[PDB]
Amino acid sequence: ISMMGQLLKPKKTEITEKLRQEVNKVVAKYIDQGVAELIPGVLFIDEVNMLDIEIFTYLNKALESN
Amino acid sequence: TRTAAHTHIKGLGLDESGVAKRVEGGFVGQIEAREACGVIVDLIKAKKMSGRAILLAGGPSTGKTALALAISQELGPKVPFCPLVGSELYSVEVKKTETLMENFRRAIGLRIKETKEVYEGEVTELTPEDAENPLGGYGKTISHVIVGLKSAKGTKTLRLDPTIYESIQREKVSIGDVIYIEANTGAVKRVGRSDAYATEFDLETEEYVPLPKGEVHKKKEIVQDVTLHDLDVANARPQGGQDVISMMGQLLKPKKTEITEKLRQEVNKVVAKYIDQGVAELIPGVLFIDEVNMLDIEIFTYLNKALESNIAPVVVLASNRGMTTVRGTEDVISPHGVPPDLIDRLLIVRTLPYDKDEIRTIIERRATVERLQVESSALDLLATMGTETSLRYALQLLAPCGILAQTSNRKEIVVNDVNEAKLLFLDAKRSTKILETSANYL
Amino acid sequence: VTRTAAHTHIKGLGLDESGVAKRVEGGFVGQIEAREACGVIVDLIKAKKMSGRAILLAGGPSTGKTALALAISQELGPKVPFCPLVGSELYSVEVKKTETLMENFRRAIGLRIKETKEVYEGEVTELTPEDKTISHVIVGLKSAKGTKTLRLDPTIYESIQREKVSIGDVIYIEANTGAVKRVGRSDAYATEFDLETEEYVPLPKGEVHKKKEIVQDVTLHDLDVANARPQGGQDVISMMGQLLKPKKTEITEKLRQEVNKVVAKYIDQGVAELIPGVLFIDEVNMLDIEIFTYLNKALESNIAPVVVLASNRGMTTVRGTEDVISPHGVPPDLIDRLLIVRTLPYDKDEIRTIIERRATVERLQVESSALDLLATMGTETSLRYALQLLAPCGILAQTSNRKEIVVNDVNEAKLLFLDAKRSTKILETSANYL
Amino acid sequence: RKIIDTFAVLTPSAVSLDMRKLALGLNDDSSVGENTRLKVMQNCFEVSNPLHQLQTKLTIAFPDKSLLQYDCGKLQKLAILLQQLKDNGHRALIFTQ
Amino acid sequence: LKSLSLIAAHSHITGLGLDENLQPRPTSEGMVGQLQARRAAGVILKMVQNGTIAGRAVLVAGPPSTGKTALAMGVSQSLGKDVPFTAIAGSEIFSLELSKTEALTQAFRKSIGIKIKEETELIEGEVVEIQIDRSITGGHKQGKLTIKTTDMETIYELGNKMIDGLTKEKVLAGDVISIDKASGKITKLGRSFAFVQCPEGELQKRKTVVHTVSLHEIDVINSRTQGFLALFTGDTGEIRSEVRDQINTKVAEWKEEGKAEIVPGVLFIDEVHMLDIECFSFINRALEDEFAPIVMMATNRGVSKTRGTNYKSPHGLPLDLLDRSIIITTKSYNEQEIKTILSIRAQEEEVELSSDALDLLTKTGVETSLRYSSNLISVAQQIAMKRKNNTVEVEDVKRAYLLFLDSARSVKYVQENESQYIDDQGNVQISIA
Amino acid sequence: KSLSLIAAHSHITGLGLDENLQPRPTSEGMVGQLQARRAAGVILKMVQNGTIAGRAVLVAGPPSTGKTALAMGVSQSLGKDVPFTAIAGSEIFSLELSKTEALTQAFRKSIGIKIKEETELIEGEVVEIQIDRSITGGHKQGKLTIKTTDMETIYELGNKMIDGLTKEKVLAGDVISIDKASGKITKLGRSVQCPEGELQKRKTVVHTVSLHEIDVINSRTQGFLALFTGDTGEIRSEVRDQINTKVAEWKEEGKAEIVPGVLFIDEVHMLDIECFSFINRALEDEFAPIVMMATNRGVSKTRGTNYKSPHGLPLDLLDRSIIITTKSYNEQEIKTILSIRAQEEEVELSSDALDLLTKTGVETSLRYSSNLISVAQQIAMKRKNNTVEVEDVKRAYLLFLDSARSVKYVQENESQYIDDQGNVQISIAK
Ligand SMILES: Nc1ncnc2c1ncn2[C@@H]1O[C@H](COP(=O)(O)OP(=O)(O)O)[C@@H](O)[C@H]1O
Ligand SMILES: Nc1ncnc2c1ncn2[C@@H]1O[C@H](COP(=O)(O)OP(=O)(O)O)[C@@H](O)[C@H]1O
Ligand SMILES: Nc1ncnc2c1ncn2[C@@H]1O[C@H](COP(=O)(O)OP(=O)(O)O)[C@@H](O)[C@H]1O
Ligand SMILES: Nc1ncnc2c1ncn2[C@@H]1O[C@H](COP(=O)(O)OP(=O)(O)O)[C@@H](O)[C@H]1O
Ligand SMILES: [Mg+2]
Ligand SMILES: [Mg+2]
Ligand SMILES: [Mg+2]
Ligand SMILES: [Mg+2]
Repeated sequence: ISMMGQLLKPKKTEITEKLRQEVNKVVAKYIDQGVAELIPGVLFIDEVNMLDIEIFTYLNKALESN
Repeated sequence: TRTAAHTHIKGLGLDESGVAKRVEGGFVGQIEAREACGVIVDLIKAKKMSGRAILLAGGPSTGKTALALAISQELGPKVPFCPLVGSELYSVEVKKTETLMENFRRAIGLRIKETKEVYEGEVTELTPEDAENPLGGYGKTISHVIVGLKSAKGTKTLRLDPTIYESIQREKVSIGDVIYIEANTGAVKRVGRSDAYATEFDLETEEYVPLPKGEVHKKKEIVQDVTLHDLDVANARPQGGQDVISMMGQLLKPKKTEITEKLRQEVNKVVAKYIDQGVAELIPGVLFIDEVNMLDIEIFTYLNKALESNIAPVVVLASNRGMTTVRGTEDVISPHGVPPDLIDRLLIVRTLPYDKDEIRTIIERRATVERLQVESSALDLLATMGTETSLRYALQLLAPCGILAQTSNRKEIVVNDVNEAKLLFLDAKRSTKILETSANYL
Repeated sequence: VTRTAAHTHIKGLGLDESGVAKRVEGGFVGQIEAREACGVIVDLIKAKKMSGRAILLAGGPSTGKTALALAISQELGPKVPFCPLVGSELYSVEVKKTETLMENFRRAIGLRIKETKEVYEGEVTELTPEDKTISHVIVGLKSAKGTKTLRLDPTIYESIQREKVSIGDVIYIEANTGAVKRVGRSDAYATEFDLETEEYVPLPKGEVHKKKEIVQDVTLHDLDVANARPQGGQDVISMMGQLLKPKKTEITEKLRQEVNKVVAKYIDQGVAELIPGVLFIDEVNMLDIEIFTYLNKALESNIAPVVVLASNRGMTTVRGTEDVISPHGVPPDLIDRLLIVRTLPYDKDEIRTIIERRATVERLQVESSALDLLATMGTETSLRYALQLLAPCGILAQTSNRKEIVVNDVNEAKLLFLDAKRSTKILETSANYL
Repeated sequence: RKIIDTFAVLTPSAVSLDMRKLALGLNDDSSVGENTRLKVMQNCFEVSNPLHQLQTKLTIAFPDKSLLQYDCGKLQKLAILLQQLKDNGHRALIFTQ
Repeated sequence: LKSLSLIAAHSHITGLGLDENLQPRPTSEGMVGQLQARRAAGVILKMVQNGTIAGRAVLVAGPPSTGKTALAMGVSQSLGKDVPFTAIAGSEIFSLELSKTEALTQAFRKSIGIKIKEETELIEGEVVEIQIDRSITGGHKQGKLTIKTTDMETIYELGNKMIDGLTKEKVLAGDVISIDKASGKITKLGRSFAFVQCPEGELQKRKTVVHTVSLHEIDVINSRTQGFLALFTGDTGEIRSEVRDQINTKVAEWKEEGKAEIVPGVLFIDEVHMLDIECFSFINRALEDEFAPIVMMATNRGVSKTRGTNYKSPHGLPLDLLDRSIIITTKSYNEQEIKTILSIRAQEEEVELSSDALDLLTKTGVETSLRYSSNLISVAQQIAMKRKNNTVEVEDVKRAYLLFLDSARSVKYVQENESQYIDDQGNVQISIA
Repeated sequence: KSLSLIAAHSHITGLGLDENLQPRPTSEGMVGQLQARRAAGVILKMVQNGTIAGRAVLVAGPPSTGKTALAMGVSQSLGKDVPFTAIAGSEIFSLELSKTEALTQAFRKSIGIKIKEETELIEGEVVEIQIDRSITGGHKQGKLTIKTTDMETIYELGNKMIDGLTKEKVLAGDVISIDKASGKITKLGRSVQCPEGELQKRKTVVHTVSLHEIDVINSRTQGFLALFTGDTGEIRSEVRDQINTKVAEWKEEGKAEIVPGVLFIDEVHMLDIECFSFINRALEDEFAPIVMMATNRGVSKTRGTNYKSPHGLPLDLLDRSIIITTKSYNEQEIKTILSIRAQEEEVELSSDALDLLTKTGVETSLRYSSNLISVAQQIAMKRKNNTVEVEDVKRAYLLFLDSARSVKYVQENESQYIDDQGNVQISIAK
C-alpha cells in the first residue's frame, strides 16, 4: 500500500492547524534544548492587485499569527 | 443539563382527539397550527400515504422550527426523522439531485424482528453414542452426540445429531467452557471459559465468562431497525479483508457516487420479498427542510418530479419569506420563494405572531426551564422589552441577567440587573441606528 | 424487420463518372451543385495527397446538410475511418476541451497493419514448477497430431494457475500477448465422474503450434492511448496498473511525436498502410471562441485530417464573445481557412418526390390525393412535418384495416398532432402559459 | 458469472506489453530495491481477486461454443425446422456429401 | 411479484383505457377525459409496439395539473413488462462528474433492451441416500448419492466439485433439490417429510432461460475491466466512443444472425422546459441514429427563455427540435370530469365521501386547483377518523379547508401583512409595537 | 521520415537570409516582408548568441499576412538540438492544472540541457558461448567468444554477466553490444551487419533534456512516466529551486551546458490577465527562454477585464516587449506565393489561370486561392487533363463560395437562416 501511495501523484491538501501546532511544539522544544535555531524569512508577492478580496481578508488574520 | 433555544417543547400539547389546550407541552397559542400538526401526525401514523408535502410559512421567531421539533418528538424515536437545511444540498462531491434522493431514501426506515432458540451453558461432558451402521462395515458408527449444559439455577443434557461434530471441532471448545447453540440452525459458538476455572492459572491471556443465568434453553426476541439509505450504501460500498478492491478502497478516498437506479430497485425487490413473509415492517419517516427559499429552481423541479414517486415519504418545508423571486430566475416571483407549480402540489399552513401576554408566558416558562427565578416587575419589564424589540432578544437576554445576579450574590433578578444587561447588550435596532449615525465605517 | 430513423433511404451521392449529378439517384433529389462539390471533396479525400483541408456547408434547417455529411461517409466506404461528432460533446468534465478535440483529430486518421501470431493449444500432461522469486513452469501441452514441452514466463505461470487448471484440461495460450484460457477438460475424462459440473471438450485438431496472418486495423489514437496507459491483462499486476489511474488524462505532444515517428518507421517496412479519414462536427455554432482559436492552430498541423463542418445560422454572435458578430457563428479569422458550400431549400415537386421515396422505404402505399395533401402540408408548414406524420397515418390505416392512406387518415393525423405553428398560435392565446 | 460471460466482448485492440510493469514501477531495473519489489510481486501472486473472470474475458475474445450454429447459413434455418418436426412427431433423415 | 407500493399520485392510473379502434372510453383504467390526447398516446404506444421505426420525438403540452405526466404513466403501464421505460427529470442530467452529453447518451442507451435465450438442462428429484467418502488429512475424497422421482430412481456418483457443492449447503434425504448440470447451482425447492410432493415425470429435463440486459449495461461492462462495479456504484466517466461503435456493430450483427433480438423502449423526460442549448443540440443529432428510442417530452411552460440563451423562445424550447418534434396538446378539465377524478381518487384510497361533501369538494376543486382537493381528501378522512365515524361529512371538509390554506388565500394574507414577512429587498418587521 | 502529407507551412523551410542579414526577394519559399524577415533574422542571431535571455518580441499584422509563417521559418532556420515550443493561447486553460503552472511548465520546456557521459562497451559477432553450473571448484564458469573483423578473443564471465546472458536467449552469430559499466545487453542484429574493429572503444553519449523534464523526473517515484501521461500536477516550487541550484553547479563544473531555446505563443490576445501578470515576472528571472507572440486583433477587450486595451494586451506587457509589424501582401508577391504553393502541391497552372487566380486572391483573400488551387485539380483529373485551365478555376470558384459572397447571400436570405433571437421561417408559402 505504501508503494502504491508513492506511485500516486502528490496532491496538495489542507494541512490541519493541529499538525502545525504539534510541529511548532516539537520545534520549540528543540530550540529550547539548543539543538536548533529558528531564522525568520521574507515573503515577496508581486502584482498584489491580482489578489481576490477573500485572500486580502485572510491576509489580515494571517499577519496576526505568532 | 444543557438547553439551546429548545428542549422546552414536549410534544404538540394536544389532547385526546380534540382541540389542543391553551398551555400544554411547552406550547402557548397558535392552537390552529398545532391542531393541523397533530392531524398531520395522525396521517403519517396511518402509514398509507406516499409523497405528502406540507409547508408552513410565517414571520421570523413564530415557532416555525418549534412545530417541526414538536411533531418530531410526537412521532417517537423509532420513526425516522431527518432534519435538513436548504444549504445542505449544494455538495461539491456529487450533484444536488443525488444528495436530495439520498436524503429521501434516508427518511424511510425499516424494522426487523427475529426470534431465536438458544441452548447455552457450561460443557459438562462430550460423549459420542455408538450404533450399528445401516451398511455393513467394521468402522465405528455414531448415531448421536451427548452434550451436557450447566447454568445458574438449571442444568440439562441434550441429545443431538452427530453432524455437530464438525462445529464442535471447529470451535476448539473442550470442557467447562460456555457455548451457544441455536436450535434449528445448528452449529455452536464458543463465548469463553467458565469463570470457575480462572484461578487454575497464575496468569491467563484468555478471559473467563460467568455461567449463563436462568435455564439453559432460552427464547429471546430481537428487534433491529435500519433505514433504506443504509442498505443502499452497504450494497454499493465493497467490503472485505484482502480482495483487491478491499485495499483499493484504501490508498484512496471513498467519496459519494451517484447510486444507480437498478441497485435501488433490487434493494426494493428484496425488501418486498422479505416483508411478504412478515419478518420486515416498513415505517415511513419525515424529511424536514428549512429555508426552502434557498433551494435552486432545478432542485425545485426535481422535487416536483420526486414527490410523485411511490416510496417518497412525507416532507415538511418552512419559509419565512413572502413575495420574492425564486433563486436561479431573476423574473419569476412567487410567494415564499417556492415556484407556483410546487406550491400547487402541497398544503400551506399559516402561522401568526404572538401577543404581549403570550410573550410574557413564554419568557416565564423559559425562565423556569433555565432554572432561574425572576420578579414580577422584572418579568413585566422583560415582556415589554420583548414586545418592543423582539421576542428572541428577550429570550437571549435571560442568561446575562442570571450571571449579573450571581455576581451580585443575588438569587433573583431585579430591575437593576435587566437595566445593566440592556445597557451592556444591544439589539438589532440600536445597532442599526448607531451604524446610521456613525461615519467611521462602523 | 427493418428500422428507419430519418435516414437509411440514402445509399450514396449517386454521381456519374464525369461528376454530373443525376436529378434523382441514390435517394437524392436536387442539390446538384452541392452533391458535385461533395463528390469533388470525396475524390480529394481518396487522393490522400494533402491533409488539413477544412470545408463547411451552410444552409437552412431541413436542407439535407447532415444527409450530405452521411452520404460522403457512405461513399468513402467502411474502410476509410469516419468520426461523427456534435459540437456539445467537446465540453468534458474529466479533461479540457482542447484535449478532446485533439483526441478526435487523432481518432480521425486510421492505419492498417498486418502481423503474425503464434498459438499453442492442446491437452495438459504435467505442471512442473522450476522451484524469493516466482519460478518458471514446464508445461506438457499435447495435441492429437503432436506433443511438445514449453517453458513459461512466471507471469504466465501465475495466470495459468489462476485458471485453476489441472492435468487433462485442454488449455489455450497465446504466445504473443500471453493470454491464457482453458476451454475445458479433455474428452478422455468424460466418463471419470457420473456427476461433475466441469464440461468436456474434444482434443484440438492439428499440431500444438500454429501461425496465421491477420491484417486487423487500428486507429492512430488507439495505439496512442495504448502507449499512454496500461490495458487489460490476466495477471493481478495488470489489474493494479489499470486501477491505479482510471481517470483519463490529456496526452502531451511528446508522446504524439514519438507515435508519429514509430508509425513512419512501421510504414517504411511496408507492414503498415496509412488511410486518412474525415472528421465531422455538427452544430459548429455551439462551440466557444477558445475552441475555434485552438482549431486555427490545429488545422495548420501537418497530420491533421480533413474536417467537415455544418451550421444553420445567419448574423449571430460567436459564443463567448459579447459583441463579435460573424456569419454562421464562426469567427472571421477562421472562415478564411474554410470553404463554404451553399445549400438551398427544395420545391413542391422535390418535396413530393421525397415523400414518395420515404413512403417506399417505409413499405407503405399512399394514394394520389393523400400524397398531394401531404405535399401541400409540407409546403405549408415544414418538410419534416410530413415525414413525421407518415407513421401515424400508417397506424390509423392499420386500425381501420385499410391497406392504403386516404384523405380521412391524414386529416385525422392533422387533428391529433399539431405542428410548431399551431402550438405557437395556441400559446399566444392561452390561460396560464399553456 | 453468466451475464458477464455472455455480455463481455470488446478487447483493447492496441496494447503494449511490459508497460504494465513499468507503470507499476517494478521491473528488472528501477529505483526500488530488489527485495522490496520481489516481496511486492510475491504478494500480488498470493492475493486473490474476484475480477479474474472479467480480466480473462476482456483480455482474450474466446470464440465460445454457440457460434457454431451462427456462422453457417444452413445451420441458421436448420434448427427451426428440426424443432418444428420435433413438435409434430416426425423423424428426419440427413444426407451429406 | 409486487414491489414496494404505496398510494401515490399515479397509483390509480393503470393503462390508457382504449378499445380495438383506439377510441378512448370516457372512464376506464383510471383515465378520465382527454379523448384526443389519449388517442394520440395510444397511437404512439402502437407505434412503439410495432418497433419498426426509430428516432421519433413527441412533445406533450398543456397548463399545470392537466394529466400529461399521468398520460405518460398510463402509457408506461399499458406498455407492460419486457419493454424498457426510462423516466428522468430535466435537472437530472446536470452531473458534476459526467458530461451532460455523456449523461444524455447514457439515458438514450438505457432505453434499449436486448434479449438472449439459452437452453439449460435441469435435474430435479428427491434425495434417497447421501454417501460422502472423505479422508482425514488425506486430501482426495469420494462421494455417492441417490436421487429419486416418481417414475425412476438411480444412484449418482459425484465429482470433486460436487462434493464441495453439496457440503457448502446442508443437503439431506428429506430435501428436494434441483441442480443445473452446466451451471452447477444447487437449489432447495422445498422440504419433504423430515411437506412438498415429490417431483413427477422425468428426473432430468431441459428448460430455456432468457437474460434481458439493456445496451447501456453492455457499454458499461465493456468500457473497462473494473467497469462492472460502475453498474451499481454509478461511477463511470466518459466512455470512449469507439466502444459504443463496436457495441453497435456487434448488436447489429447479432440481430442479423438471430442470436439475439432487440426490444426498443421509450425514454420519458419530465420538465424538459429547463435544459441547456448544448443538450438540445446534442439531441438534434442523437435522434437521427438507428438505435434511437422514441422520446416523450413534457413541458408546462409558455413562451419563455431557454436556459443558456438570452432570447425567449416559444414553448420553452428552440425551434430546431420543434421542427422535428410532434406536439400533443391537452385541455382543461370540466366540473363533471373533476368530480369523477375525485371519486376515482377516493375509491383508490377507499375513503367514503358524502354526496354533499363530494359536490362541495368538486366545486372547490373547480374554483381552486384540482390537486388541492386531491390532497384535502386524505386530511378530511383523517379528521373524520377522530369523530369515530367512517364517512367524511361537510363539516369535516370545511374544517380541513379552513385549517389548510390555498395558494391564493396565502398570497392574500402575505400581501395584507407584507411587513411581517421578509421582503425581497431583505427588510422585515418583527416588532409588534 | 517525419511523416506528413501537406502543411500550410510545409513549403517554407529555413526562412532566407545572407551573410549580411539582408533578406532575398525569394529564398527557400519566403516572399516579401523584407523588414519582418530582417527582424526575424536578428532575433534568430540573438537566440544563437545565448548571452541575453528573458526578452519579449511581438509579431503583429493583418490575418493571413505572414505571421505563423515567420515563426515557422525562424524555427526551421534555428535547426534541431535547440528547444522550440509552439502552443496556442487556449492550450494553457487546463482543468487539472493551474494556468500559472501550465505557463511555468511551458517556460521550463523551452530550456534544454546537454549532459555528456562516457561509457565503455564491446560489440561484434559472437561465435561461442559456454556456461556451466556450480561445482565445489567454482561457483560459475562461463566463457564467450566475440569475433570482429579485426579481432576474436574469449572473455571470462563472473556470475553476474552469466545471469544477464541467460536472462534472454542469445544465439551465436548475431551482432550484440555489451555495456560493461551498465551491465546491460543490446542486440544489434544478425550476421545483416558487419563488425568494424576493436571490441572495446571509447565514446561519450550526450543527452538533451529540458528543465521541465528534470523537474518531473525528480518530483515523483517514477516521474518520467508523467512526461507522457501529462499528470505532473503542480510540481512543488522547492523542487524547481533545487533543480536550478544543481544546474548552476553542473554548469560551473562543466558537466552540462544550457541551450536557451525559443518559446512561441500564438493567439496571445485571448490569454487571461492573470497569465500576462505572471509572464511579467517570469520574463525577468535568470532562466528564461526568448518569447515571441502573434496577435491578429487590435484595440480590443482583454479577456478577464471590462476595459478595452490596445492590441488586446495590457500596457505593461507591451512595455516589456518589442513589436514587429507585418504588411499586407501585394499582387506580384501573391502570384509568386501561389506559384510556390502549386509547386509544393505538384499542380501545373496555366498563365491565364494563374493571373485569374491572383486577381481573385487580391479581390478576396490569399487563403481562398491557396485552397482553390488544390480543389481545382480534382476537376482537372475529372477532365483527364494534367494542366489546370481557366474553366476549372471558374468552376471551382462558382462551386465553393467566398466569405463575401456567403455574407451577401445571408443578408439577402436572412429569413431562411436562424436569427440571433431564434426566429426562423421553414414554410415556403404564406
Ligand atoms: N408556543 C411556544 N412556546 C414556547 N416557545 C415558543 C413557542 N413558539 C415559538 N417559540 C420560540 O420560538 C423559537 C422558534 O423560532 P422560529 O419561529 O422557528 O424561527 P424562524 O421563524 O426563523 O423559523 C423557539 O426558540 C421557541 O423558544
Ligand atoms: N435530397 C434529399 N433527399 C432525401 N432526403 C432529404 C434531402 N434533403 C433533405 N432531406 C431530408 O431532410 C432532413 C433534414 O436534413 P439534415 O441535413 O439531416 O438536417 P438539417 O438539414 O435540418 O440540418 C433529413 O432527415 C433528410 O432525410
Ligand atoms: N385523466 C386523468 N386521470 C387521472 N388523474 C388525472 C387525470 N388528469 C389529471 N390527473 C391528475 O392531475 C395531477 C397533475 O397531472 P400531471 O400531468 O401528473 O402533472 P401536471 O399536469 O401538474 O404537470 C396528477 O396527480 C393526476 O393524478
Ligand atoms: N512569405 C510567405 N511565403 C509563402 N507563403 C506565405 C508567406 N506569408 C504567408 N504565407 C502563407 O500564409 C499562411 C499563413 O498565414 P498567417 O499570415 O500566419 O495567418 P495569421 O496572420 O492569421 O497568423 C501560410 O499557409 C502560408 O502559405
Ligand atoms: Mg426556524
Ligand atoms: Mg441536420
Ligand atoms: Mg405533470
Ligand atoms: Mg496564421
